[PDB]
This record gives sequence, structure tokens and C-alpha cells, in this order.
Amino acid sequence: NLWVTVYYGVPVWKDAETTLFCASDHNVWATHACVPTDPNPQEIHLENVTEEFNMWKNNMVEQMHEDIISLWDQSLKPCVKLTPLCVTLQCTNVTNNITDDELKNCSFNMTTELRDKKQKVYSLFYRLDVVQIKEYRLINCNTSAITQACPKVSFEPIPIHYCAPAGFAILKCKDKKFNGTGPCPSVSTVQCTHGIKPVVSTQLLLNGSLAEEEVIIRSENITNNAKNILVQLNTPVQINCTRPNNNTVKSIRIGPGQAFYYTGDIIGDIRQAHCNVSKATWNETLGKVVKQLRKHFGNNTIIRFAQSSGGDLEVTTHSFNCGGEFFYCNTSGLFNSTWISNTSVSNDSITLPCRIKQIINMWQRIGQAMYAPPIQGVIRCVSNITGLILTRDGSTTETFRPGGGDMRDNWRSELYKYKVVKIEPLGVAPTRCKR
Amino acid sequence: NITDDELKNCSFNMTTELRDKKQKVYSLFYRLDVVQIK
Amino acid sequence: FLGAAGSTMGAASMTLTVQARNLLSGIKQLQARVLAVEHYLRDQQLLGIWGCSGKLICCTNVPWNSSWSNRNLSEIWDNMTWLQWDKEISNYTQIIYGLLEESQNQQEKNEQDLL
Ligand SMILES: *[C@@H]1O[C@H](CO)[C@@H](O[C@@H]2O[C@H](CO)[C@@H](O[C@@H]3O[C@H](CO[C@H]4O[C@H](CO)[C@@H](O)[C@H](O)[C@@H]4O)[C@@H](O)[C@H](O[C@H]4O[C@H](CO)[C@@H](O)[C@H](O)[C@@H]4O[C@H]4O[C@H](CO)[C@@H](O)[C@H](O)[C@@H]4O)[C@@H]3O)[C@H](O)[C@H]2NC(C)=O)[C@H](O)[C@H]1NC(C)=O
Ligand SMILES: *[C@@H]1O[C@H](CO)[C@@H](O[C@@H]2O[C@H](CO)[C@@H](O[C@@H]3O[C@H](CO)[C@@H](O)[C@H](O[C@H]4O[C@H](CO)[C@@H](O)[C@H](O)[C@@H]4O)[C@@H]3O)[C@H](O)[C@H]2NC(C)=O)[C@H](O)[C@H]1NC(C)=O
Ligand SMILES: *[C@@H]1O[C@H](CO)[C@@H](O[C@@H]2O[C@H](CO)[C@@H](O[C@@H]3O[C@H](CO)[C@@H](O)[C@H](O[C@H]4O[C@H](CO)[C@@H](O)[C@H](O)[C@@H]4O)[C@@H]3O)[C@H](O)[C@H]2NC(C)=O)[C@H](O)[C@H]1NC(C)=O
Ligand SMILES: *[C@@H]1O[C@H](CO)[C@@H](O[C@@H]2O[C@H](CO)[C@@H](O[C@@H]3O[C@H](CO)[C@@H](O)[C@H](O)[C@@H]3O)[C@H](O)[C@H]2NC(C)=O)[C@H](O)[C@H]1NC(C)=O
Ligand SMILES: *[C@@H]1O[C@H](CO)[C@@H](O[C@@H]2O[C@H](CO)[C@@H](O)[C@H](O)[C@H]2NC(C)=O)[C@H](O)[C@H]1NC(C)=O
Ligand SMILES: *[C@@H]1O[C@H](CO)[C@@H](O[C@@H]2O[C@H](CO)[C@@H](O)[C@H](O)[C@H]2NC(C)=O)[C@H](O)[C@H]1NC(C)=O
Ligand SMILES: *[C@@H]1O[C@H](CO)[C@@H](O[C@@H]2O[C@H](CO)[C@@H](O)[C@H](O)[C@H]2NC(C)=O)[C@H](O)[C@H]1NC(C)=O
Ligand SMILES: *[C@@H]1O[C@H](CO)[C@@H](O[C@@H]2O[C@H](CO)[C@@H](O)[C@H](O)[C@H]2NC(C)=O)[C@H](O)[C@H]1NC(C)=O
Ligand SMILES: *[C@@H]1O[C@H](CO)[C@@H](O[C@@H]2O[C@H](CO)[C@@H](O)[C@H](O)[C@H]2NC(C)=O)[C@H](O)[C@H]1NC(C)=O
Ligand SMILES: *[C@@H]1O[C@H](CO)[C@@H](O)[C@H](O)[C@H]1NC(C)=O
Ligand SMILES: *[C@@H]1O[C@H](CO)[C@@H](O)[C@H](O)[C@H]1NC(C)=O
Ligand SMILES: *[C@@H]1O[C@H](CO)[C@@H](O)[C@H](O)[C@H]1NC(C)=O
Ligand SMILES: *[C@@H]1O[C@H](CO)[C@@H](O)[C@H](O)[C@H]1NC(C)=O
Ligand SMILES: *[C@@H]1O[C@H](CO)[C@@H](O)[C@H](O)[C@H]1NC(C)=O
Ligand SMILES: *[C@@H]1O[C@H](CO)[C@@H](O)[C@H](O)[C@H]1NC(C)=O
Ligand SMILES: *[C@@H]1O[C@H](CO)[C@@H](O)[C@H](O)[C@H]1NC(C)=O
Repeated sequence: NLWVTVYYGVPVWKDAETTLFCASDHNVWATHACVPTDPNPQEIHLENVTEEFNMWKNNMVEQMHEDIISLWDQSLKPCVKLTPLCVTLQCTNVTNNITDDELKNCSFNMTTELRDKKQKVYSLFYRLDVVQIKEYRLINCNTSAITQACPKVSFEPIPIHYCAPAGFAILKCKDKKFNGTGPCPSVSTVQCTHGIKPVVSTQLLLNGSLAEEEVIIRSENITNNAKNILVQLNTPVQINCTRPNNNTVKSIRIGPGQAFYYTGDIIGDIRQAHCNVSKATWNETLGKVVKQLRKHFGNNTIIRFAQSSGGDLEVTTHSFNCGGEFFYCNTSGLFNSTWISNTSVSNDSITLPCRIKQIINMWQRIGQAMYAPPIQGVIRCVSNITGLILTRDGSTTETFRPGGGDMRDNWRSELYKYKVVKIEPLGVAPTRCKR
Repeated sequence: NITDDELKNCSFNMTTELRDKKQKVYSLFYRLDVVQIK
Repeated sequence: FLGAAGSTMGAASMTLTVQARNLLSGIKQLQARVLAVEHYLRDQQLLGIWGCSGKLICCTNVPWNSSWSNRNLSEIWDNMTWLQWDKEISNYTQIIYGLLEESQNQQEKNEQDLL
């Protein structure tokens, strides 16, 4: 004798394919076009909700990859196009009255403000941004269109809060030690997330969150080799980096009100860009990693490391932003170690050789070419180390290499804690009412 | 080589990838897409 | 906003009054406030057809058929929480949705018009 009733109950906890918007806070490329950020002290803790995540399958990563590429292209719109310079550039080595031996002093023609008058000037460039044809073409005039970035915006990661649309909910477990997924018991809900920084690199994350107690290795299929194995780090490592060149930046106007910057001259101490890493700090890191890879591969396994295989240095070496300059730094002195058999496996600083480029291709979108305006003074930027990417290559011996290339894995590295639920508040539970 | 009689073999200049270098090539066109001003 | 959905059953229906007042309160962000306002509409579209016109925790007069997992509906009412029982009755939703419009809303709507 049961008579069904109708409710407005809480259990709505379905999948949420959805849109999303931001809560960020000068006209720097984020543009503050989100909302003013609320103090949102509403991590409402819930009691005993068995819910399993899937960090590898969500649309939050897919939208985040779509947002920033569209947002960073939006900052690229009002800047100077600046493609009259793809001409027959001719250069030589930098002259030093005599010595032995990364710069090219370049003879160069160009238009002026007026349409007919030409301009024979000279400037400097690096190695990897110019190609032999002595005549030297630019590196991208196969197929591109060079574009200057406007010299007022900053490429600094300004953190982005995310908030749910009006009618959905952002969920996060405060629980511990996922294997990527996991039925996390304790959970709290939020309307708005915390601030996440717009950083971008490969082979090493930086300025990120920290771990709980140890390394948390994250993957999908450890028995698959084609995965990108994520490594969460417990304790951050100070990385100092520099471009120790006192450099003079001059300015010209290429046409009708189109300014342009170029490396005029350097004051005279030709150096190489580099980064210091504390040696004894780094060996203390890797002992934690092999401590866990015994548990996932075996007690009698040999953990080897090597460099990247090949490809472009964007794939090979460490991509790295710093303060309006886009470094590329070789990291061969970081994976020259082999840990053996998983049983009884200071005041120093290793230093890496780092290169400088100016013509970039962000997220491999071929055709778009953004120019790097060289800046005056010196370069110093300090960053933590938080995230690592390793790749199991295809006996119990095993070699790992620093993988990377997809920037989605960087955002997935710092958004595994979240999920979003759709809301359908309708419950039909029978009782004995009838009337 | 000789015969009697909708195509035009056209002398033609054009830019290149670089801004200054020119390009003297030839191509073909139809009748109704080109006009006398030879 | 939300709370106590985890470990209770029926006593969660005591606090079904905060669950609506915070609810619903370029182009890519403008998909929001359209499907967000299409929701709270399309259910209240059919909620007026259920007979319960506004917000009342209310009962209809259509029978609960006991073919739909008849399991101790005084006992499971209080102990065994929601999100478990919801999967049990996840299969029989559409059929009740035909019974929301035929029992009370084909017969009984045209029985008060007799006077
Ligand atoms: C990981 O996270 C760390 C910190 O969490 C972050 O390090 C920070 O990096 C930023 C950018 O690389 C640093 O900000 C710059 O700092 C320099 C130095 O400022 C110090 O010294 C001056 C004078 O000695 C003091 O006044 C100042 O208070 C500091 O003590 C500044 O010079 C920079 O400001 C200029 O640049 C900005 C962007 O161009 C402008 O918005 C700003 O107005 C300044 O511009 C002026 O000078 C320019 C010089 O060329 C000129 O071009 C302009 O037209 C204008 O005249 C800037 O504030 C910050 O200090 C770092 N903090 C720490 C603790 O290290 C890492 O960058 C991050 N990792 C990555 C990859 O981002
Ligand atoms: C401008 O400067 C750049 C570098 O700053 C310079 O490019 C370099 O030129 C040298 C000489 O042509 C190349 O050096 C070769 O390097 C290999 C390995 O390092 C050596 O083994 C070579 O020695 C053999 O070849 C010589 C050729 O005559 C023989 O004389 C010699 O006995 C050996 O058989 C040789 O030293 C170097 O490869 C390039 N660098 C690059 C990146 O190509 C360039 O030449 C300078 N510009 C001008 C106009 O000189
Ligand atoms: C490239 O080829 C095209 C065609 O493939 C050619 O254009 C043609 O040229 C001829 C000769 O100049 C034109 O033919 C005329 O056509 C009318 C009707 O068809 C005839 O009656 C004309 O004959 C009279 O005019 C002649 C002029 O001298 C007299 O000699 C003759 O006795 C008659 O009085 C004449 O044959 C034809 O009109 C054009 N076609 C078009 C579409 O205009 C062109 O000449 C070739 N290029 C070069 C450089 O020769
Ligand atoms: C990267 O650069 C930073 C600074 O640019 C380095 O931090 C510096 O580290 C040294 C020692 O590691 C610190 O010196 C010590 O300071 C204490 C405090 O007074 C003093 O008592 C000691 O005798 C010693 O001199 C220094 O203060 C510190 N500076 C800052 C600003 O933090 C860091 O070590 C560099 N890391 C690498 C790997 O090179
Ligand atoms: C653009 O032109 C340059 C001409 O040097 C090409 O550069 C070389 O191309 C060969 C064949 O692909 C490669 O083996 C070399 O490694 C290239 N050199 C460098 C420095 O990358 C380049 O491939 C051309 N690009 C396209 C798309 O045609
Ligand atoms: C992880 O990936 C590997 C290969 O990508 C899968 O291994 C296959 O497993 C089946 C049955 O265990 C074998 O018949 C195949 O021969 C294996 N593949 C190869 C290339 O040898 C493995 O199943 C994946 N793990 C999961 C959980 O899906
Ligand atoms: C690149 O070569 C040019 C050659 O003209 C150098 O320009 C000359 O530099 C000397 C002293 O450095 C000046 O007295 C001349 O006036 C400069 N010429 C012109 C036309 O301005 C230039 O210095 C070289 N680049 C570097 C970095 O040394
Ligand atoms: C980064 O530095 C390493 C230093 O070892 C370079 O690797 C060597 O390259 C030569 C020829 O390219 C080989 O004969 C050696 O066997 C390599 N050693 C190792 C450890 O790989 C590497 O080429 C550098 N990469 C860049 C992009 O500069
Ligand atoms: C790198 O991570 C360390 C974590 O230990 C940061 O150090 C602390 O950061 C918090 C908040 O950022 C501060 O309240 C503490 O005062 C910091 N402690 C010390 C000893 O510095 C550090 O700030 C991070 N690096 C950067 C550049 O932010
Ligand atoms: C060396 O070169 C510098 C600049 O390149 C020049 O000023 C100087 O006169 C030169 N000295 C000699 C001895 O050639
Ligand atoms: C630049 O132009 C001048 C004349 O305009 C010419 O003499 C010179 O050779 C040009 N430079 C190069 C590198 O072609
Ligand atoms: C990882 O966790 C899932 C459940 O979230 C489990 O099914 C799987 O066996 C776990 N794998 C390992 C290696 O612990
Ligand atoms: C670079 O050299 C110039 C002189 O040419 C000097 O004024 C400036 O202070 C130098 N840069 C630094 C960082 O000292
Ligand atoms: C790191 O230190 C351990 C002992 O603390 C040592 O056995 C190991 O060889 C060191 N790493 C390298 C690469 O030498
Ligand atoms: C005829 O023309 C063709 C191509 O136009 C040429 O290859 C050939 O040599 C010519 N023959 C004579 C006899 O002119
Ligand atoms: C094409 O250019 C060359 C020199 O650049 C010139 O001699 C020739 O006459 C031009 N062709 C035409 C059809 O004008």
C-alpha cells in the first residue's frame, strides 16, 4: 500500500560535460576579464561519500587547454604584424679583433616610414633563429608570418581561480595518495577553486603545488610503455637561472607607426646562459623515486636514466620561460645516473648549458610565429621544482627518460583533485500518503 | 609548331618568399578570365 | 549551499530549503545563464503537471507499483542512504513520468469540472 511522493532532494551526482568560467581578480594578457574574486570560505566538508575520480578523462583539462591558447592569441592581436623583414639577410660572425669562437652581426635592409626610402642597418641574432642559404634566411620563412609581441604585457603566471556556473558544483577530495584515480572517501564541495598559475614548460614543472608526504607516481597503465609517467615531488628545489649579458636594446620604426626593437650591441663580456642546481639536494630527491619504483616494478630491478632521444630541442631539452625571455636549456647533467638492484643502491652546484631563442612556435601550431623582444639589464628568475615527466622506454633492468610535449599533461598535473557534477534535483520516494 | 586555332601561354612576373627577389614564370589561362590592354 | 548529502536518509529532506535559494543565483561564457535558466524551468515545466504546483514536500494519489524493487519501504526509508537507493530506482523513472500525467492528471483534473 505504497503511494509515491515527489521531492527536491540533494543526490544529483551525475557526469558534467559543461562550460566553465574564471575568477582571476594592468592589461596583461589575462586582462582580469573574469569576475572579482570572492573570499569563498566554503569548503563545506561532507561525511563519507564514496566517490571515485578519473583524472585522465575529464573536460576540465580539455577546456583549460582551449582557454589559454585562445586567450594568449587574443593578446597577440593588436600588436605589430611586422613582416617586411623577411628579406635577404646576410651576416658574419661577431668580430673581436682576433680570438677563437652564438651571435651573428647581420647586414640588413628594411623599409622606412615613407614607402620608398630604404634603410641599411645592422643588428644581432642568435644561432637557432637563422639559416644558411653569405646569405642567411630567417628560420621560419618556409611557411609562417613573423609577429612581434607588444612590449608592455608580461609573461608572468598570474593565478586563475575557477568558479562553477550557476547550477553546478565543483567537487574536490582532500584525501591522500591517489594512484591517479581512486574512490576517495572524504570530500568537500566548493563553488570556486583556488588560484592556479599559468606556467608552461616541459620535462620539469615549476612554481606548482607540493605533495603530501612522498612521491606520488601517476599514470594510467604502468605495464604500458607509451604512457607519460607523472612524478609528484615532495620537497621543492631552488633553481637560479640567468642570462649574464649586459645588452643594449635599440628601437626603430619600420613603417607607418610600427615600432620595432632589436639587439643593438652588448657591452662586452660574452657569456652563456645557465642554471645552477644544488647537487646534494638533487641526489636526495632521486632516492625517494627509486624507493617507490621498486614497489611498482620489482625488488631486483635496475633503474637507469638517460637524456632525451632526439627530435627538436623543444621535445629534447627543457623548455623554459623566464621574465619575458624563452629559454631552452640542455639537461644532460640531471639524468646521468643508474640505480641498481633496489638493494643498497655537498657545497656543490651542477650547472646546465642553456640556449637563447627568439622565434618560437607555441603549442606546435604551425604558421603562427611570435617574436621575442630582447630586454635590457640582466636576467634573474628563481623557481621551485614540483613536477616531473618520465617515460618508460620500450632482464629486470629499466631505463627512464624525461618525456613531454603535450602541455595538457601540465594542467592535468595540477587539476587531478577536482571534479564537476551536473545537478538534477528530483527524487521520487514512496510512502503511505495516498491523498 | 603550326596548326589552326581557348588557352593563353602567359609571360609572368611575381614575388617570392623573400621580399625583394622576383620570379619570372609562365602558366596557362582560359579566354574569359583575361582581357586585352601584347 | 550543499551539505549532509553523504550520511543520512530522509533527515536530508528536513533541510531541503537551502537547496534552492542559492540555486540559480563573451559568447563562450554565455552558454551559461541559458542552459542554467533552461534548468529550473524544464522540471518546473513538468512539476506543474505533477499536481504539486509550488514547493511543498507533497504526496500525489498515483500508486507506487510494488514491481519497482519492493524492499522494506519503512525500513530503507531511514537507514539506507540516498545515492544507493537512487541507483535502485534509476531504471524506473520514465515510466513514473507517464504515470504523473495519467493518474491524477487525466482523470482527476476532469473530475472537479463536474460541478
Ligand atoms: C616562479 O615564481 C617566482 C616567484 O614566485 C617568479 O620570480 C619572479 O619573477 C618575476 C618576473 O621574472 C620578477 O619580477 C620582476 O622583478 C624585477 C626585479 O625587481 C626587483 O628589483 C627592483 C629594483 O632592483 C625593485 O624595485 C623590485 O621591488 C624588486 O626588488 C623587476 O625589475 C620587474 O619589474 C619590471 O618588469 C615588469 C614586466 O616587464 C614590469 O611590469 C615592471 O613594471 C618593471 O618594468 C620596468 O622595468 C623593466 C626593466 O626592463 C622595463 O622594461 C619596464 O618598461 C619598466 O621600466 C619584475 O617585477 C620577480 O621579482 C620574481 N620574484 C622572485 C621572488 O624571484 C618566477 O618568475 C616564476 N617562474 C616563471 C617561469 O615565471
Ligand atoms: C663563424 O664562426 C663559426 C663558429 O663560431 C664557424 O663555424 C665553424 O667553423 C669551423 C671551421 O670551418 C668548423 O669546425 C670543424 O669542426 C669539427 C668538429 O668541431 C672539426 O673536426 C673540423 O676539423 C676538420 O675540418 C677542417 C676543415 O678544413 C680541417 O681543416 C681540420 O683539419 C679537420 O679535418 C672543423 O674544425 C665548425 O663545424 C663550424 N661550426 C658549425 C656549427 O658548423 C664559422 O666557420 C665562422 N665563419 C666563417 C666565415 O669562418
Ligand atoms: C591567337 O589566336 C586567336 C584565336 O585562336 C586569334 O584571334 C583571332 O584572329 C583572327 C585573325 O585576326 C580573327 O579572325 C577574323 O574572324 C572573322 C570571323 O571569324 C573573319 O571574317 C575575319 O576575316 C576577315 O578579316 C581578316 C583580317 O585581316 C581578313 O584578312 C580577311 O580576308 C577577312 O576580311 C578574320 O579571319 C578572329 O576574330 C580572332 N579571334 C577573336 C576572338 O578575336 C589571334 O589573332 C591569335 N593571336 C595572334 C597574335 O595572331
Ligand atoms: C639560488 O639563489 C638564492 C639567492 O639568490 C640562494 O639563496 C641563498 O642561499 C645561501 C645559502 O644557501 C644563503 O646564505 C646563508 O644565509 C644565512 C642567513 O643570514 C647566513 O647566516 C649563512 O651564513 C649563509 O650566508 C642566502 O641567504 C640565500 N639568499 C636568499 C635571498 O635566499 C640559493 O642558495 C641559490 N640556490 C642555488 C642552488 O644556487
Ligand atoms: C624550410 O627550409 C629549410 C632549408 O634549410 C629546411 O631545413 C632543413 O630541412 C631538412 C629536410 O627537412 C632537414 O633535414 C634539416 O634538419 C632542416 N634544417 C633545420 C635547421 O631544421 C626546412 O625543413 C624547411 N621546412 C619546410 C616545412 O619545408
Ligand atoms: C596496458 O597496455 C598493455 C599493452 O599496451 C596491455 O598488454 C596486453 O595484455 C594482453 C592481455 O593481458 C596481452 O594479450 C597483450 O599481448 C598485451 N599487449 C602487448 C603489446 O603485449 C595491457 O592489457 C594494458 N593494461 C590494461 C589494464 O589495460
Ligand atoms: C657589426 O659590424 C659593424 C660594421 O659596420 C659594426 O658597426 C661599426 O662599429 C664601429 C665600432 O664598433 C663604429 O665606429 C661604426 O660606426 C659602426 N658602423 C656603423 C655603420 O654603425 C658593429 O659594431 C658590429 N657589431 C658588433 C656587435 O660589434
Ligand atoms: C646536451 O649535452 C649533451 C652532453 O653530453 C650532448 O650529448 C652528446 O652529444 C654528442 C653528439 O651530439 C654525442 O656524441 C654524445 O654521446 C652525447 N652525450 C650524451 C650524454 O647524450 C647533447 O647533444 C646536448 N644537447 C643539446 C641540444 O645541446
Ligand atoms: C617554493 O616552495 C616553498 C615551500 O616550502 C615556499 O616557501 C614558503 O612559501 C610559503 C608560501 O609561498 C611562505 O609563506 C613561506 O614563508 C615560505 N618559506 C620559505 C622558507 O621561504 C616558496 O615560497 C616557494 N618558492 C616561491 C618562489 O614561491
Ligand atoms: C679592435 O676592435 C675594436 C672594435 O671592434 C676597435 O675599436 C679597435 O680599434 C680595434 N683594435 C685593433 C688594434 O684593431
Ligand atoms: C642593402 O641595400 C643596398 C642598397 O639599397 C645594397 O647595396 C646592399 O647590398 C644591400 N644589402 C644586402 C645584404 O643585400
Ligand atoms: C589503482 O586504483 C584503482 C581504483 O581506483 C584499482 O582498481 C587499481 O587496481 C589500482 N592500481 C594499483 C597498481 O594500485
Ligand atoms: C651595462 O653597461 C652600461 C654602460 O654601457 C652601464 O650603464 C650599466 O649599468 C651596465 N649594466 C649593469 C647591470 O650594470
Ligand atoms: C647519492 O647518494 C647515495 C648515498 O647517499 C650514493 O650511494 C649514490 O651513489 C649517490 N648518487 C650518485 C649518482 O652517485
Ligand atoms: C615542336 O614543338 C615542340 C614543343 O613545342 C618541340 O619539342 C619540337 O622540337 C618542335 N618541333 C619542330 C619540328 O619544330
Ligand atoms: C618580367 O621581369 C623582367 C625583369 O624582372 C623583365 O625583363 C620582363 O620584361 C618582365 N616581363 C613582363 C611580361 O613584363
